[PDB]
Amino acid sequence: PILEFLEEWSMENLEEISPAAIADATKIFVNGCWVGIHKDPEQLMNTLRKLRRQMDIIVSEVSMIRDIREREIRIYTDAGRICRPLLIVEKQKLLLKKRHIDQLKEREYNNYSWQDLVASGVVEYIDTLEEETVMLAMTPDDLQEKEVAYCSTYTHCEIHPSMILGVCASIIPFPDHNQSPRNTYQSAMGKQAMG
Amino acid sequence: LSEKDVDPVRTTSNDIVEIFTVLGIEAVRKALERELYHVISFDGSYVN
Amino acid sequence: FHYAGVSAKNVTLGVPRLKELINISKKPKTPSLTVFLLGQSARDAERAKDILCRLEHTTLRKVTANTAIYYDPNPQSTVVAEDQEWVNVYYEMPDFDVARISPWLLRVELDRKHMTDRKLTMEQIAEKINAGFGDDLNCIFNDDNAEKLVLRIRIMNSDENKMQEEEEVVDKMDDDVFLRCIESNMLTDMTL
Amino acid sequence: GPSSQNVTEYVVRVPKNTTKKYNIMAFNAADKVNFATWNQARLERDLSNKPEDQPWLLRVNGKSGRKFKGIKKGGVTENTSYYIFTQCPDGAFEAFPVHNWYNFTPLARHRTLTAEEAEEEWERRNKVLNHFSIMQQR
Amino acid sequence: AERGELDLTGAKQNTGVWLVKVPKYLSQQWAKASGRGEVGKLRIAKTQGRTEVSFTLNEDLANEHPFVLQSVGGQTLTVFTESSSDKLSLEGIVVQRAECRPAASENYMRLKRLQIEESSKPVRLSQQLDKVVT
Amino acid sequence: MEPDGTYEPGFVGIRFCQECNNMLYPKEDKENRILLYACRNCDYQQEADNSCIYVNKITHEVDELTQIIADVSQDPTLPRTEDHPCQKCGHKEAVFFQSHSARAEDAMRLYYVCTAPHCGHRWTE
Amino acid sequence: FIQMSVQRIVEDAPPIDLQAEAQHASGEVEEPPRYLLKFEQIYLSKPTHWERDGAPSPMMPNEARLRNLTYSAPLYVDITKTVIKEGEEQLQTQHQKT
Amino acid sequence: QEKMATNTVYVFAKKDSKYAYTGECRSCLENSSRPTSTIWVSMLARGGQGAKKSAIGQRIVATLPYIKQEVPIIIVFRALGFVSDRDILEHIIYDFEDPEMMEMVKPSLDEAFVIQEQNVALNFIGSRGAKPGVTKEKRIKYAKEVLQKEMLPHVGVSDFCETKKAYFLGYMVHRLLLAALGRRELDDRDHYGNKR
Repeated sequence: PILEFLEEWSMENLEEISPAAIADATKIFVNGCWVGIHKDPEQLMNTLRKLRRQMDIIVSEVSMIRDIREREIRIYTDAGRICRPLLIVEKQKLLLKKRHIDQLKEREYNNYSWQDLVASGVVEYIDTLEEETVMLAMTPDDLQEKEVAYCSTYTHCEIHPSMILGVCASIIPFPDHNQSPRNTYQSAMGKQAMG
Repeated sequence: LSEKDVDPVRTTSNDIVEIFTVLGIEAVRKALERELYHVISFDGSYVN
Repeated sequence: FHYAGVSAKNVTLGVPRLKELINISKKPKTPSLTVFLLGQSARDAERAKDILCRLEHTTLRKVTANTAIYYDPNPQSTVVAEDQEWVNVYYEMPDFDVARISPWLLRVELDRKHMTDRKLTMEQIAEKINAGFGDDLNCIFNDDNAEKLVLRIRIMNSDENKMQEEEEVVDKMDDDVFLRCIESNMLTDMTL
Repeated sequence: GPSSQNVTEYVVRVPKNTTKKYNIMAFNAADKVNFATWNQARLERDLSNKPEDQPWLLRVNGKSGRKFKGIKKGGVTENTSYYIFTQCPDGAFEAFPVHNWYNFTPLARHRTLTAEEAEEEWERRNKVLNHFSIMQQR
Repeated sequence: AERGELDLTGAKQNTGVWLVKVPKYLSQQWAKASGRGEVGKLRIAKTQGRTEVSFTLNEDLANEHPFVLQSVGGQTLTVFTESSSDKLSLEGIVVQRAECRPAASENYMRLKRLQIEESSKPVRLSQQLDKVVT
Repeated sequence: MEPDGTYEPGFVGIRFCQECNNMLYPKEDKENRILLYACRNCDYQQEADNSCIYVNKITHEVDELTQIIADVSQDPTLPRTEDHPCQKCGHKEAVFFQSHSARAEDAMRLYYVCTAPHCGHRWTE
Repeated sequence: FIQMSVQRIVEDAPPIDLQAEAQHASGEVEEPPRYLLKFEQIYLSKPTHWERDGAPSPMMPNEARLRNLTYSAPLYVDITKTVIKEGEEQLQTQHQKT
Repeated sequence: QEKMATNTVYVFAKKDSKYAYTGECRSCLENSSRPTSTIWVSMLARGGQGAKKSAIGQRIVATLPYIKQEVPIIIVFRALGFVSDRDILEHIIYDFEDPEMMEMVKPSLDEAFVIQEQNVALNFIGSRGAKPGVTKEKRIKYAKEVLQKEMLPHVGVSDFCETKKAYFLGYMVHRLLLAALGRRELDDRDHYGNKR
């Protein structure tokens, strides 16, 4: 379906062109395969992002990255990429609002869930290749502070920083007042604590 | 060593195969002891 | 790693040095010599600079700013109009074999700061390359006070024996191409 | 004149069937094709593979004019379609489907390279030592 | 005169034709219109320094397609025909390229998604099998 | 003449053959002082324009305002600057960055790209 | 893996055909018996165990651990056998569930 | 299990070997024929025949699957059917206005000259790979079968994407050449962006 959509949209097939007359165009890749070229990557990239957040392209299974200094766009739909959920910030503000939080509390009798939340397009799954391109903000606090800070260009935001921790590093209290090898040593001993 | 104005007395090397070819087996005994002495002093610990 | 002076990526430290030393390695990871200086050279920076220059293994490739190959059979009508003054300068330079020199020209441009640091002269280079390749490699050079430093190179032959006796024992190698091999070797070999 | 507010409209016809199948003949702009020189041309199925599964062989003005080889469009229009639009004397358009798209590329004339007798061997010795003389000794 | 000879009359008449890329649903409607002798109308409107080309669908076949023109300076195209009478002919030269784009944006997608359903849907088994004995 | 005269004699690789479209090589005419370029597989030959056929080590390519394509300005992770006045348009919002190469070798010099549609103009500082 | 990959693999590209060496030393009139087999729909029961009796039953993953069984389920596939002999008949195809 | 990613080209340094640079591309969509993976595109270094041109660090070669010896990449292009250098360079250079790259590719074209025809180029690949036999034509058929099926299978396995495959080789040369001018930084071995 990704190949279908691109083909109907504007992407020229490799045999439709003479490279020396159109080589300046942005290249398109699908799972490491060179499908064609395109003369307007910003709109198309914006459109693809809009579709994935709209659920017309399978969000968890599709990563989409633009590398502008090489004027190419690769997309991957293969299995085995590690990706994490992140908040989408737009116009230098959160796209998630308090109305959604009250909707989430409502679930004690409501059928509204995390999947509904993703469909609101306020969160996206971002793999390590795509994580190379985002401007990720540590906290909404910093994103507010920006009026004096150096950066005002954020695109994603951390849902919380302790989440960078795996299961055993998560049982342990105040891990940052630990000298770092202590955290590794506990995670081992944690498997050996019987219970 | 053969070049002009280079002191032919104190000029030395951290290499051992070359020290042997030029200076001969006794000089290796001294230089090799010195190089071993040098790694040990760096690491700070003393060896008798 | 232990930061010290200018040096450092010097002498492997510790267990990797113990293994290197104790194995009697033919190829140490960082071989060095601590050289001491004498006379005025033991107390003067510029004298030390001079001895260092003799010691420093510099090759012509390290020295060259630029190279070019030009098609110019007769100098006295040079394709590079600015070169025209050396032709005035070099008409008496073996004036007979201008009828013999190949129409393929090599031109080298040298940096004045880098040439200064090695304290090297243009005549020593001409003499070094001439001596290495032989009288066949006909070299001429410029005035040291020019704002552009240039070396002008053609290739000559042995005159008498080359009259297409059988088919010229070269197998008709292209002469430009041979000039690249001169440029390949001239840079990579010449230990000025 | 009217040319600056001209509006034109034509009917479009798409006949269910045609006696002749419709093809594309494509050339590279780099190939500088000149149809004015095409006094004569032949179009035959290729013979390397020694019918409906083989590339095309195009011979223009015979052995003196240019010769081209035709390869079938490897990609397939599954999400698109290609059509030819033609004007008819009645004042309408007719559109015809593309049955095939063929990519035509120049073969070389008397360029001549045996590359078999001892060229593989000469290559082992090859130091870009020669180039013209070996082509001549043929 | 021979079977292997190509007719160059069309070429020699300098006949020009247009090449247009079109979406599947339109070709599918033309495949449903068969050969009635109409599928719609094509309209071309030019100004002082701009030219606008479009197609409009038949009301019946529905029961605006803008055209985007593409440079032909990059490749040279003509067309040949393989008759049932075994007589090959060169009909003319391609003088223009174009792509037919949809006017509907997002709603379209649903049709496409429906289209996706039509292309993609044989049973990937999955329904287990509850159980069998024979 | 002057040392200000730029160094671009025409590097030039392709102007290949006109018939079979393969690469041309220099070769001599000792009779007319003319360079010729010939295809090795055909009899076609034509005179050369410049006597230059190869140069090496401009060493200083400054590649400072070339290859750096203007679309770089859309990148959100690059630092926008309040430092004003593109040198072409009367608008700030230059995006800037170091080197972005391996052949830069030691550069710390900033490169500025105006990001509004009125320029695309780029310049070093 | 179950919902796509397994079905995809048996549907994919292993159709097979076989034909005896008939008309050996002699023959003529006919065309060497040939047979074609192709695999289609795939089926997977809930995990099952079979007692020595042969009686199949719903297995429970705990029972599997105490008795040391193997918590697995039986797999079945649609297979077709398909004749278009060299002339006299092209149909005589049979549906199985195996 | 963590592995290094599939059907993606990486250009990395390998200064310890004879290769100045290498382009590695492991080919397979894991969900197809599941065969193997190979192709290496390599920039040579450290050498000189003597008076050839001496400069070895432009002599680009390619390791192919099943082939017993390294072959120059231009030969592979000529085996795919392209015969004119401008067209190989068009497949290679895109921008067409980089004279520096054009001379960089130039010695590879100079090496190509002996096999300018497709059939002999295929036979050359045959001898470099297959067992020795008088079956030249069959050897060409084997060579054809390797380049169609066994080289970059993720690009296609049929005649119908044989042309497309040539564009992808040009991308592997292009990406390699880009790292060798230093216009592009090298791909790190341990970037999760390159793993599955």
